[PDB]
Amino acid sequence: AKKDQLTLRGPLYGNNRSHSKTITRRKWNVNLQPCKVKTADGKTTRILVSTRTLRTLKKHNRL
Amino acid sequence: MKVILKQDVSNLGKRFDVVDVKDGYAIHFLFPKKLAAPLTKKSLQDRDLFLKKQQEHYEINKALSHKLKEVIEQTELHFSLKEHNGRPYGSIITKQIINQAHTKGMALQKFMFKDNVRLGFGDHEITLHIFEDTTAVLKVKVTPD
RNA sequence: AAGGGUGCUUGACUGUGAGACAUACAGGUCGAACAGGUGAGAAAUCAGGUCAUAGUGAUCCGGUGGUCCAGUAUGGAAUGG
RNA sequence: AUCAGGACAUUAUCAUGUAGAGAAUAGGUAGGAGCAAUCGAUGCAAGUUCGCUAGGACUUGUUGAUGCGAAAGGUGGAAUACUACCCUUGGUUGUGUGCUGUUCUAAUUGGUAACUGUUAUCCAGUUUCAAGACAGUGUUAGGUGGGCAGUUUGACUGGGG
RNA sequence: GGACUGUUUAACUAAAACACAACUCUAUGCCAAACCGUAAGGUGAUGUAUAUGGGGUGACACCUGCCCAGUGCUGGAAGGU
RNA sequence: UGGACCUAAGCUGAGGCUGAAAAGCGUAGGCGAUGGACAACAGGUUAAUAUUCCUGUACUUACAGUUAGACUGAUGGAGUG
RNA sequence: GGAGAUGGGGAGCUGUAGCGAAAGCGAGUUUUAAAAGAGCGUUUGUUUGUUAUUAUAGACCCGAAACGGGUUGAGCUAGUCAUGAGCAGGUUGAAGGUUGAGUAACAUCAACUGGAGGACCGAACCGACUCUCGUUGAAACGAUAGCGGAUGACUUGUGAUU
RNA sequence: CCUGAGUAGCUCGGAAAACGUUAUUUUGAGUGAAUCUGCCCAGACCAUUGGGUAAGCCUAAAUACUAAUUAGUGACCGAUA
RNA sequence: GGGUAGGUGGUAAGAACCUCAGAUCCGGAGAUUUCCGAAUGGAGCAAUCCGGUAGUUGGAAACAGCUAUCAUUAAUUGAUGAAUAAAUAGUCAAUUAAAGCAAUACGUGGUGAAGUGAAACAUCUCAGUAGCCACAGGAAAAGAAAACGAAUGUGAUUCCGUGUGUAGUGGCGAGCGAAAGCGGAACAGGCCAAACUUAUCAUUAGAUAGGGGUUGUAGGGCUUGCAAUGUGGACUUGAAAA
Repeated sequence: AKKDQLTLRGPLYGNNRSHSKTITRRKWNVNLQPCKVKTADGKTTRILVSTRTLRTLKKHNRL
Repeated sequence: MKVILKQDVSNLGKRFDVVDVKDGYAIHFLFPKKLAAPLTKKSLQDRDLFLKKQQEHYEINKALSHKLKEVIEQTELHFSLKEHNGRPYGSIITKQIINQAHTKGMALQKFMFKDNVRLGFGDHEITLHIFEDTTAVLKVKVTPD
């Protein structure tokens, strides 16, 4: 699906307005980038990841 | 992200210490030549631990580099060509040289290589900047059909 | 003459207002009289816009001045009153 | 990741610009009338520069000691020499960031090919090639946008308009 | 009037209508442009400008006249916003 | 006549890519005839069935033994159909 | 506590003091300089059985074209794809080619072959142009009779197809 | 000495809470800490005071209902109900 | 086990007869259950067609019966191992789960409508309802203060009533509608990191286990002594009574 497999962090389907206070259904899709993840003893096995989870991996020296 | 550098006099030459220009996922942390270390303890415990690590890796890494340089300089590598009409038709790629290196039993990193393709007609050998001090020629025997 | 020109003049006041007319609601119209201090006049007294009637738009909302209003515990402030 | 131009910063930095005036860059207010002289020749030749061409001189390997006549008389919309700051025009500077233009790839993309899983036109892994920090995107915010959703579309009226 | 075979409103209307062959414009160098969605993916096409997409008229022959002042579109980025 | 054989239009879907779940698509395998392949005719039979019931004449392929020759032929490859 | 009245249960009221937006004061309070004037207030209290009205709930009863969400139908009357079949009969006889004359040669002339056509008339096989018929019919769309195409962009079975 | 990291906050878009986004919860995008002498709340923010120890995990009970066996109960209806 | 004089489910007409070696009949425990059917060997147009392996009796065999067995995924284990040595991807074998149904009643979350009402209507309402999706479990859910809140106030959630139709917000229209304090029903609090320590992990700790700990009258750990043989338990077993 449109979610990183590292954790279940789903998107949003919320309410969008304008300069009339009218309500419509808008689809908040989170950022996705298929960066190469690193695990134990090689086997990168590139998977689609989200930018926030990318930064969290970066701050833990896990790429 | 880290501030740690490792085993290089090249790449904006500096001292064998902790220093890094803070810019995202740039080459300062894209290479296996700069280890991402935890800076939360990099004051006194990770400090002397990294000093010991630096000295140890210094010693063992130049030891292994001398060993591999001697191995390369004392061993010549072999391919086999498949041409047609007998006229020069093939070449040499880095994938097959890495595979022949794997045949001996080590996974050499690409960071010692600067070429992309080589002419495979007749004897051909190239000396590349393998490491900061150790230099060796990749002697390969190649002949047409 | 409540019309013409004369000196001064800004009662083209403040808080009110028993009372009436008109009138479904609104709102509208006029006014005695009281207190405060005023200008005209020697004084009597007068002056709460125009000789009279058209010269008008509701709430809410928005911020402008003053404020013996409060100030999500206290102190102010914000904020509203 | 790499710099060339590159604009703000103009770290430092040395001369400052002939206003009616002033012999001459008083550029403005000030204790004001010296030892400023190891912050010192009046020839070299002038880099320049103020360029109102002299002028100011910051300028120098053959000179080690000039002295200020421009300080009190002279001009004035402000006085000439030991201290503080002001439109210090800019040669300059550490580069912090922004504009491009190029130089690469390891980020990232491919629907170029080969090999394998696999006798499998999709995917998986690499290697080239194509590209390349642009895009493809995900978010924010502008501009266009009846293709698309809802809408109001006044009343009286010898009928309605 | 339409050029013509022909086609479709069945259960009120097939005609002068739609299709045309024949032209004129106009977007396109591949992952074409466009089209379907939520995307993958797919047609376009296992196609390459002498090819597809979309306009207008409509065999054949002769003519297609004047107007970017207003909207659509193209170039600019000098100047304002 | 079909299934025990194949496959066109499509369906299914181990794989696997997209989507909030639903689901969409897409490989290999597997399905799906109107078509591809072939070895029974005649007569008679009882009220109803007749190439299927009966009389005569045939053919078909699976195997054991049997003589008598030959070394053998695929999931792979070319033609054929 | 019988699917009971009822008992227990001291939460909040409804008045008992009201004015002023409130602060606040109080048989007074506010506008106010104001005690003046003026606006208000000077004790009729509770809980129920009830009739009539009423707000909210579908709200006296029944009567629309609707909007959205699904779910379904390509079998017929539409197109597409795959896969088959059908078109009796008689005409018209194009081009190409061949043969002789000619052309420097090709083009031209005459004869032979030829079968071409969104070719013709007319069977079937599709269509419905018309006068009547019936407008509760034989028939929720046809019948007699005349009309068109009739080797094509035609009809059409069987599968899927949106 | 330990007291729960893209975690609290902050910025641009929303919602829940009665609220139409305001203190408190949510991150959709980003930036991002402080570690008891601390760090958050008392409908903005600070100073004082007071109250808490988030950013780790489970636990039912007062409550929701009757398709399911008997006890049965109806000022429920009587074959157009 | 009870109960036993009738019985062969209702259209009972009767043949055949069963039944007092205690039946027919009412419960407990059972056994065998054809095919489709979540459907699982594969197909398929449901109640159908072809199957493979293993063992079996018959024959000389094709074959016939007679048994059992053969989906897919995830996890564990083991084996095997492509591109290109190991590695990794795949490839197979054995083992554990549902994968499915329903109670139109319930609950969570992901979702998610308008026509209406405002006498029209786009803001609000319509309502987080109508419909859809997943997960369920018999109850679900939440559940232990960074709560509240304004006072030496309570101290895990819940509901009922009251506040109160108040506080409020609202093209301040139609409207919407709380949080505290109160009465009551049952009302249990626990657990893991985490410093620090032992053994085992290849100490490039980035892993198993003995502790240790749940904390605001700040606690726990660290160094060092007294106690104490405790009470609780939502919780493992068996035995007995009811």
